[PDB]
Amino acid sequence: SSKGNDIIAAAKRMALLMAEMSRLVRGGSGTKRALIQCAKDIAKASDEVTRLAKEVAKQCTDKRIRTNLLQVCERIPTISTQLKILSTVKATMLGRTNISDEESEQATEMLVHNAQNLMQSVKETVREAEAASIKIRTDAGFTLRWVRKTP
Amino acid sequence: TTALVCDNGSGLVKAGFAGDDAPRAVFPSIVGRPRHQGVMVGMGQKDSYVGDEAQSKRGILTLKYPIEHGIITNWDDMEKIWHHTFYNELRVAPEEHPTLLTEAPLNPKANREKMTQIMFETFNVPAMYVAIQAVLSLYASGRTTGIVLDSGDGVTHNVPIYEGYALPHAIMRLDLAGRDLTDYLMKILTERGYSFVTTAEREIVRDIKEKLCYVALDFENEMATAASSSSLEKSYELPDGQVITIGNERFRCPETLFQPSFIGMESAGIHETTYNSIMKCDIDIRKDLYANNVMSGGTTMYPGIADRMQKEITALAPSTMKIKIIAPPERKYSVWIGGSILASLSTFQQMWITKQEYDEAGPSIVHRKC
Amino acid sequence: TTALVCDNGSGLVKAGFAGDDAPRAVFPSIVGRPRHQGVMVGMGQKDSYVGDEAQSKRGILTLKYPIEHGIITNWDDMEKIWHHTFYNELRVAPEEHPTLLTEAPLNPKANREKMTQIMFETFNVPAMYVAIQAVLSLYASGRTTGIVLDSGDGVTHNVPIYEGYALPHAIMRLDLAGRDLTDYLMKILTERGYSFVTTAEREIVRDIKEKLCYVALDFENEMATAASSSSLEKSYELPDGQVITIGNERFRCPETLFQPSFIGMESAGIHETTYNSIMKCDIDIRKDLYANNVMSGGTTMYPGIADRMQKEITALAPSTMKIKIIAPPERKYSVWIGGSILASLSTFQQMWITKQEYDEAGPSIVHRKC
Amino acid sequence: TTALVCDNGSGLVKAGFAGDDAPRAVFPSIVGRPRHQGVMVGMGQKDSYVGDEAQSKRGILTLKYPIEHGIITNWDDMEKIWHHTFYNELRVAPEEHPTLLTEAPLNPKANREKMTQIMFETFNVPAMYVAIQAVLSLYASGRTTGIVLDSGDGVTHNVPIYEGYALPHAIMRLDLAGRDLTDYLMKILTERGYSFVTTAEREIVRDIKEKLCYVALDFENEMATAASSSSLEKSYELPDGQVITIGNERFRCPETLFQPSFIGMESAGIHETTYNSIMKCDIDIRKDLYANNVMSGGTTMYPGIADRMQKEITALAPSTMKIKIIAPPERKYSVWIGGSILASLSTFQQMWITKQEYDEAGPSIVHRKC
Ligand SMILES: Nc1ncnc2c1ncn2[C@@H]1O[C@H](COP(=O)(O)OP(=O)(O)O)[C@@H](O)[C@H]1O
Ligand SMILES: Nc1ncnc2c1ncn2[C@@H]1O[C@H](COP(=O)(O)OP(=O)(O)O)[C@@H](O)[C@H]1O
Ligand SMILES: Nc1ncnc2c1ncn2[C@@H]1O[C@H](COP(=O)(O)OP(=O)(O)O)[C@@H](O)[C@H]1O
Ligand SMILES: [Mg+2]
Ligand SMILES: [Mg+2]
Ligand SMILES: [Mg+2]
Repeated sequence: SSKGNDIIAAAKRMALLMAEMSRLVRGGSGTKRALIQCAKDIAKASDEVTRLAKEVAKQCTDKRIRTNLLQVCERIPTISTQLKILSTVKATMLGRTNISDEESEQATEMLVHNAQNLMQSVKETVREAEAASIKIRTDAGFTLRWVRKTP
Repeated sequence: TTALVCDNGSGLVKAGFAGDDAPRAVFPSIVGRPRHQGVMVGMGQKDSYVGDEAQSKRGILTLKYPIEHGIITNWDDMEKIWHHTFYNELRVAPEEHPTLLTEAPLNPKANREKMTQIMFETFNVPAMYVAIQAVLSLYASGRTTGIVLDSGDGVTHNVPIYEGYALPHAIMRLDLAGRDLTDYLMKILTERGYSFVTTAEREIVRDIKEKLCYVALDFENEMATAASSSSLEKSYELPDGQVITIGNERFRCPETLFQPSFIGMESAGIHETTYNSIMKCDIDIRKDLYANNVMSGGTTMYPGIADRMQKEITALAPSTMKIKIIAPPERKYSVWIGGSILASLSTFQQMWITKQEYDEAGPSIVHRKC
Repeated sequence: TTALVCDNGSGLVKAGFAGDDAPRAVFPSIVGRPRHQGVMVGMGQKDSYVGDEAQSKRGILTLKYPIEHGIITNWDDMEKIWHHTFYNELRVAPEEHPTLLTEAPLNPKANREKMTQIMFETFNVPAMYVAIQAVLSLYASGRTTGIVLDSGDGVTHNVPIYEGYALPHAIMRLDLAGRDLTDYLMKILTERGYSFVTTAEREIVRDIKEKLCYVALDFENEMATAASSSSLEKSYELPDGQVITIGNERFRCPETLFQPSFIGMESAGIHETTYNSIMKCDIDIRKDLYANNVMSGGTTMYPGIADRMQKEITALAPSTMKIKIIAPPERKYSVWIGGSILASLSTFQQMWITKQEYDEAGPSIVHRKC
Repeated sequence: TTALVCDNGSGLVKAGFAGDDAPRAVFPSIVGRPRHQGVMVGMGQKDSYVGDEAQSKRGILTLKYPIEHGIITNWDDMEKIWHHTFYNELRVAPEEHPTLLTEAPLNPKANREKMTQIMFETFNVPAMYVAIQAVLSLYASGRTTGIVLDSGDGVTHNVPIYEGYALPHAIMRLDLAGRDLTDYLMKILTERGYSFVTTAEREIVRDIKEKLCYVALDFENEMATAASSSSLEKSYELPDGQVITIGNERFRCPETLFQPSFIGMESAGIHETTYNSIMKCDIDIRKDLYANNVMSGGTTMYPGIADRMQKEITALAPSTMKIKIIAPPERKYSVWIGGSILASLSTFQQMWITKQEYDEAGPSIVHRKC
């Protein structure tokens, strides 16, 4: 029951890095180099969730939970890889001279939406892992026995 | 611990805890599976979607209801819905909670025995009980006497109850409900040029049915009004941005409840099925049944359904009787609300079917107790 | 070892390694052979030039493309380009690297089968995989949902993808791209007295196309504007030293993407091909396709192509949806960038076609996996 | 005077006189308009071609069908076809002949009100009547009982009729027919390297479909036979002089009737649509519908369609019923032949909609009679 509540704190570190990234999109062109660095560690913090949500799947004995958890958690190795590579492409395109005010305006939305898609994919594997903790808890004892009330 | 009240309808699952005033989880009773090609690696690996996620991703799925007309037809897809409403929706373990299930009357007996075996041998509940849906609608009305009309997604049934005594020879059942009105509205929407053929486009016509349809007080006056005027027209916007306009199919769709010949059935309408259920009862209890006509279920939620039921039963009743139709605003959850009352009674805890009672009698114990 | 990504387009070869942000080697996909008399001893004895060697000595060569319309037509010339991009451009050995290749949809099956036989029995790669170019353009945009317009040098195709599922009945393909615009610009430059006939002078008109051509927002306004003034005129200096002056052919050359009847084709424009491919999809996913119109490939690099695409699809859309065209500045390499994302995925390493699997099934194994 | 029978199909017009055994005029239901430049004075000034002269000059024309899916979409072009089949094909005046027209079931009601107005106010016929196409296919079979399967160029519909009574709740309709198989064959011909994109090239693939295609009795055996052997190959000579060779696409094109997933549809095949239409009928008439399975229309003319329909319905039927499919050799004209039977009846002569009845009630009289 110790690696079951590890997932919530791991997925809450990503909620702080997303809210940090949502503040940097209000500023001008000076804060966009810190936006790319704020996107290259969301993709690393998401790698911690898929590292230990696999460990919960090795613990759960219910096959309808352990296979529904691995089917939803495999999106996180995909959207994280295309977030740390798309951030590398946008880190090179700022090296040009006089791009626009609008060209770099839409270039951040390709990193925000790619990170909102990663955050929406990692909250849907916490749900199927919180449902795994109900099966792990009862198979290791911890079960409230029901007794019928006497008239 | 707390008893669970699960109301497995043909169209919606209403689940929650015993004692509350509203169900906690209300989601569609569908299972969707993908029908297209998963070309992107990693994303397309989920095999089936169950609850509201089959309704939001419905553009790429094939939607299936496991319950047709009250009878569970797909037993593997039904366990997916029951596993979804325990772990993912209520987030409780089923080993620590007794579960109250419901059923319609005049169902097969293998339907009630297999859902007893699934509850005891797959989810391992401590106790269970199956109830009748029209009995529970009387608990949710402040009454012990009255004839219930319960119309949901697959079944329409009448049950007369007098002082806690049901008259099972006068119980009616008609397999015509909200799923058959959705299919009829799809057929008469082709007269304007709109074609909804997909199972995902069936969930769109069900949303047009729930917003634009009503019950006409006089059917032949409204059919002549809609031909002379254009004030009966309304507009609905599709998910892609197109706008459709229906004017005549708003009241012609729920007239199938009062004229079931519109879909090729020979049965009588729900106003005549109710009156025939009263006249099968004893003459001394008929006066207290005319004054208590409890409407329940989701298909009884059209505008004008209760003023049309009062007009048609008064024309059959002997004209010195007092007809009164009880239609509360919480009609859609009457089977759940009265099911939480029954599971909360202190008398009821001797009436559960415990798991050690199940071991000597098998699944046949549900017929001798429920 | 590191996987190789090779994007054999009709006009350019984009090669590199899996994981980087840009292709390492970008060179024209031509093979030139001499057409004159080698009178000096020792020097004129090379028989074929491949990369920028043929683009530099093009005045004495006959340039030919081994790929037209996305289909490899010369197989002895395509082995020269693959041998040049391995040993001379990337400077690697093909036996130590799995190679990712791309292909357009609705292509002949003999084209994909022969490129696995060349890769396995001439260059001896350990593994390979053939991907669809418009699926890889969706990886390079951070999306899993949207309709891609890939337009390169031979093929213009549309692919709708929703949540990682492609809808292959809604996939379009039009054989009109940047080589058919170069040939049309060569034809309408005869109205001013400029004659470009050889294959070396075709590479000069491709530079005029890449520098002076744009897409008008309304074609009938600027066709009267350019006749009223001389403000749309521009000048270009030829390699000889002469100066040409084009004023009307700047927006008339890329107009044939939107009016393909300028070159004698019955097909619809790229705005109607995008709208007809959205309307072949299911009605619930159409809203998320209108809002994600990914543009890809080098022919979509005209000034004004994305504002003309937004005007024309909005005139066909149902006026409640919002249209949005995603056109990043790295459009020319989005098939490569998404190809390096796919070959870097840990899920992808069970999807290679290994050489052990090829020896049991022959070249027909590429249809079952890719 | 003699009545006229006009069967406006989606692809072909079948016109003639009531009483005969075959239609007099059978021509394609197209309208062609030129797309090129008329450089010679006097010759190229005809602006529209209609019948067989649009099929012969199709190399310089853009061909348009005014009817898709059974619904008339172009009303200016549909009057050109009706004016062609009266004055130029039948060579009669429309004022001296009552005209029998046909329509598919579940069609829009504005389609039948407008074609009543065109007949009464543009061609000035004395009387008219619109009949259901699958009812007329039962007249032309010598029966009064049986379920019809009519499959033409846009619509595939099922109609059960028992002793002259139709069961309209069991009438099916599927928008998949011979034009949706021409488009699918064009898509799977790209796998062999053949590209037909023009609307005039669509008429060439329709001749390949009508000559080389057949229905496999077991689809998975023929897909393995064609990969091991080469005896399923056949050759076709194009109008240019080239020769194409298809071996696998001969049975994969008509399999879309039995697996509509091949073009991205969720519907069931024509064998499951027929069985579901029988089971919607009453149990006492189901035995007389299994033994009378009338096939009609041009899409039912593949070699092996009737031996495949017998195998698939027998696998769904309860195994003590006998299945018999009635497929006469004159299947392509059975809607016309039964239309000449009905218009020749002395009982029918009081069922015309006369022109004086049209002036009193307007175009809504066509629904109160037909
Ligand atoms: N406002 C409404 N008007 C008409 N029909 C409605 C309305 N709301 C729900 N329905 C119909 O009610 C049915 C489901 O009601 P419910 O009694 O919950 O079903 P079940 O008992 O089968 O779970 C559906 O067919 C739905 O279309
Ligand atoms: N700035 C530009 N404007 C217009 N056309 C361009 C531009 N840059 C490249 N092109 C055209 O793009 C084509 C090659 O684009 P690309 O997609 O890289 O090729 P491929 O056909 O190999 O996919 C050539 O026909 C070239 O003329
Ligand atoms: N021998 C054949 N085999 C297969 N398809 C055929 C054959 N003959 C005609 N067809 C198809 O039949 C269709 C027209 O059939 P028909 O019922 O006469 O047309 P409609 O009912 O639309 O007027 C065309 O799509 C044509 O391709
Ligand atoms: Mg219910
Ligand atoms: Mg390309
Ligand atoms: Mg026909």
